[PDB]
Amino acid sequence: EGIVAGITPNIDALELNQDISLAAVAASTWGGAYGAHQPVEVIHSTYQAVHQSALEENYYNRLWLIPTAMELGNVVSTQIRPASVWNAYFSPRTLTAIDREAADGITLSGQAS
Amino acid sequence: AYFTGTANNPADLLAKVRVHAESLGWVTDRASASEWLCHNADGYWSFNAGANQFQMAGNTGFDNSLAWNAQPGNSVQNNPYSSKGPTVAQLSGGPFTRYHLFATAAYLHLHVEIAAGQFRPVMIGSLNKRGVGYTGGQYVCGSFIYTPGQALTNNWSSHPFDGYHIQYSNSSCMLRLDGLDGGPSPEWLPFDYTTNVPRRVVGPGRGNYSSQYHPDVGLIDASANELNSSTTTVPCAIYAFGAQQRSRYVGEVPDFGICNMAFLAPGDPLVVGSDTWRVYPLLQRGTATDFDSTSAWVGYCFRVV
Amino acid sequence: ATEFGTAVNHADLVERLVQFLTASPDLVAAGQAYEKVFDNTIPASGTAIAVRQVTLRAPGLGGTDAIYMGIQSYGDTALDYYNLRLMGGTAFNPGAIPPGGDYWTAFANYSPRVQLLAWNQPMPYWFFANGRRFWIVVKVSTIYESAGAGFILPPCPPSQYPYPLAVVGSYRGDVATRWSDVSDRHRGISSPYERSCYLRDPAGRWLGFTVDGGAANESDYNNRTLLPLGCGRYAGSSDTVVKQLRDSFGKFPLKALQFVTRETEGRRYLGDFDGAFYVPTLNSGAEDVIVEDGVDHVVFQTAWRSGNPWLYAIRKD
Amino acid sequence: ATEFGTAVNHADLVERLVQFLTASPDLVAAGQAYEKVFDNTIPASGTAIAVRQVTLRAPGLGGTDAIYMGIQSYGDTALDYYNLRLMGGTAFNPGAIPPGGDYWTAFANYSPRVQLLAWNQPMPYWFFANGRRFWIVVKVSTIYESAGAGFILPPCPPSQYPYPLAVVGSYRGDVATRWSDVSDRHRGISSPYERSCYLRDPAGRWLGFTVDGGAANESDYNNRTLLPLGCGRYAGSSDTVVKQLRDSFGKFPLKALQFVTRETEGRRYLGDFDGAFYVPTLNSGAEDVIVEDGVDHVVFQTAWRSGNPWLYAIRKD
Repeated sequence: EGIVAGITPNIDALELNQDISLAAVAASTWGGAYGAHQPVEVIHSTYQAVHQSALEENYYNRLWLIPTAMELGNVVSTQIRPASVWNAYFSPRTLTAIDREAADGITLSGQAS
Repeated sequence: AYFTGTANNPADLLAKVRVHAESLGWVTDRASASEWLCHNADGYWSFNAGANQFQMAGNTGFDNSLAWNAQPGNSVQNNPYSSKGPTVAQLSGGPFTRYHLFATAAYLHLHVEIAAGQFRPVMIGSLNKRGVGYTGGQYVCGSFIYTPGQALTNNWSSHPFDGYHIQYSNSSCMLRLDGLDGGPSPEWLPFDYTTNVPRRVVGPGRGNYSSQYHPDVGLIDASANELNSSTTTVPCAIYAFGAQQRSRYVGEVPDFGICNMAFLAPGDPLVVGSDTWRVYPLLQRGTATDFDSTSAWVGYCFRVV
Repeated sequence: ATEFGTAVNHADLVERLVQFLTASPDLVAAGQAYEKVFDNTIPASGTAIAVRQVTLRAPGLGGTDAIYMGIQSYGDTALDYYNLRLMGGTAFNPGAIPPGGDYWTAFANYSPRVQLLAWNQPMPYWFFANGRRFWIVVKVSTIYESAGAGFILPPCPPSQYPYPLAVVGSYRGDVATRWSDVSDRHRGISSPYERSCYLRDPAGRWLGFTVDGGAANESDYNNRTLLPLGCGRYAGSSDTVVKQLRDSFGKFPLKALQFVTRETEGRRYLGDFDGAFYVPTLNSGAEDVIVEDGVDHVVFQTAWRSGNPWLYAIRKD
Repeated sequence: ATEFGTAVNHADLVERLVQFLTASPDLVAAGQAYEKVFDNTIPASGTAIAVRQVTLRAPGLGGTDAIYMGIQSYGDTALDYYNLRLMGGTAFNPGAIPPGGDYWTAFANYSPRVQLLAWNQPMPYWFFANGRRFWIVVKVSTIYESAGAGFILPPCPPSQYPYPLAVVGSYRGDVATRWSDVSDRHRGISSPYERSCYLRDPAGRWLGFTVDGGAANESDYNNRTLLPLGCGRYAGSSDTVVKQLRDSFGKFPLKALQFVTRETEGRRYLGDFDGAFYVPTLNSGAEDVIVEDGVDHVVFQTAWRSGNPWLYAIRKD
């Protein structure tokens, strides 16, 4: 009937600030498509296979990294900048840790470990 | 993966790209200073280097005693065109400012800056099957210029994956779709739209030309967002026409996308997520409506790894 | 997340809709159920059916969003239409309703209403819902109707655009129409026409989208369309690839629906339909179940006709 | 005389039709079965389905009449229409087929063909037949299609007008069409349009009837129409009583369909449809059965729409 379309390399590697889009469904196969009823519609059902996808699954189901390069330039006073991460997973993505290298003097206030 | 260099003549580019392919494990059935017969696990191909241009042609079998354009199942004789001409990529003679090469096990992508503001792309590989069961998918594309000085992007011009062109001799790019409408397996479909041939293919090649035939032209136009200055890539969907003008979607170009360069300079990086992308102009930087002397603001997007 | 079956009448259909939204095992287990903030029957029915008004709140998948939606059941027995009107908004306040009149004006940044056409009779129905959007498809039994609303998926941070609310219906809700209408304006979600689909701009101004132009419609919405079915803007011929799309070797491609605007001030790409796609008609049609990566999608056709460019599929998960 | 079922494909549909005409218990017991005078497949199918040609003879209820009919199954896989063409005549002559060409021209007093639209996939069907006329109706998903031919019932003795042969179809048979057509010319029996219903005049002239005029159609046929649905000729308003017809306290009134010609030369009453009537759409629709005086009637709607003018019922006996 229908098993898999693919599109695993493209979307995962596509120009996405997210990734692993529609990946949990791959393992969660299930399937009961076979079977037709008669609400006096018409007896038509042909092939019923897999093909293509949205093709625009962009920006789905993981963190974000808005900042990529910070132009601090000349620092002479206490500066404050925003850092945000957006997780679209249906389950949280816990950060393992923040290994601070040469980052002494940089602190986050109002946030946990 | 990603390579850069300079070449005073095309032959230097030939040598460098062949060296990279061999180092990456690509199998070359026969090699020469100017003629190539190479292949991989996907398909067979042949290339020839002219004085100021490339000649590319698809292949299905090998025969060392046959010319570069006479291999078994060659495109020249297995195409609807009455001219029976192979793929052609027109270049210039003398210095090439710089060439950018993307190398993988399934496809090769090249972008050569022949001069300041002049770019000539060379595209070869196989389309992502995307779970679609079909034999073929190999595509070879080249860059053609109509006439220097006059409008460079005239209607008669042809471009990779072009969806609209006027020419009776040569084709910029082509595609393989075996066993179409019950025909013989060797079939090398060209990207043409005005020939009314029963079997043909079309692509977003030209980008956002006025008479471009592809439903995503609007997506390419709107790739850039004014509100947040964000740019999104658009996979290049390819369509193939059947014997009775019935289209069948075939696939997309792997690791490739198009966008608008209105708010991006050549080579400007926009790292969207864990994977980085490189954007370069097709032919030259111009204005929005300069569809005659330059390539407007159409930009080719490659995934760098 | 799916409720297939047959409703004895429009009132029972709405009752089943609310029961599914409030007690679906998936919704309750995941805590994604919607909250009914208002429910009243203000009008004194004369030669017409009782009118039911309900306003419901959806928290979204994360529980941090604020989605307000409304559903109305307006009908007239003497004309034998029992329309179901849909609208969306961002805030609700019963005290702001002016004397008499109607409550839908109380919605902050209120939007024009859309509706679905049905009547009092047994009717097969196809229901889809999720924490961010809901879809309604009513099979008129030799005609197919459809509508829905929710959040599109934009490519920009929700931190800056947290309310990408979209509402779509088969026909504009400003007038009363009989489901046996013979006007081209009666169509589906894939091809809005004449005030059939609205999306909320990040600036807070609702913009209408139409796949085809119309003199009656405002000039502003002409520049903004749905590109997949609006390929005629750039193509120089009436016949194009989209109208001639077909399955490949027994496999049906699925094409998403795009929200795009081309304005003189600037361009912007808004997002895609979540769970709706365009599919060909050949060798297939309504009530067809197409699988993909273990995911099934149902096929439906517009009320106008059942041809290639007026047919779409909806994901059932 | 009546058969309800599902045919796996168009070829099987025609197969079941011929077996119903042959071995139906009522037909065989009463000796009203038709005779097959021709059956051939002349063309060499290329990118198209096999073409079946059938010619049959009907003796009538009294056994003294001479009725000749033909059925063709023309289809094209690459376009995916499996049209079923119909036509009538008074005599057949197999040797009158030219080398190449076709055989329908061999019919004495040949008439333009009408047709039926379907395609190769299981299809529910409704077959009605009698010694003097037959009716075919197929439920094509959202679309109900129908056609038929036979003898009308004039008010004059059959001694002087023994050949009141009538042929009616949903669309003209001179062109090939896909059953997903979006033209107003594709409609039902009750309302013909653009060469959809032909009647043999007592002067052996096949006169077509159209409820509504058309520039493309010949000027002669404009003045001859079907009065019940052609009330606009005399009414001075677009909205008339017939459009607003409705049942009376649960009783659906059945109105006979009419043949009338009002030309400059003169006027005349031709006959009525045998077993077909006009009924409303309200609180009802297709696949509905109503019993009058112990006789049941089925309800069907035209392909164009299910509007009040666009609906008729067929007696089932």
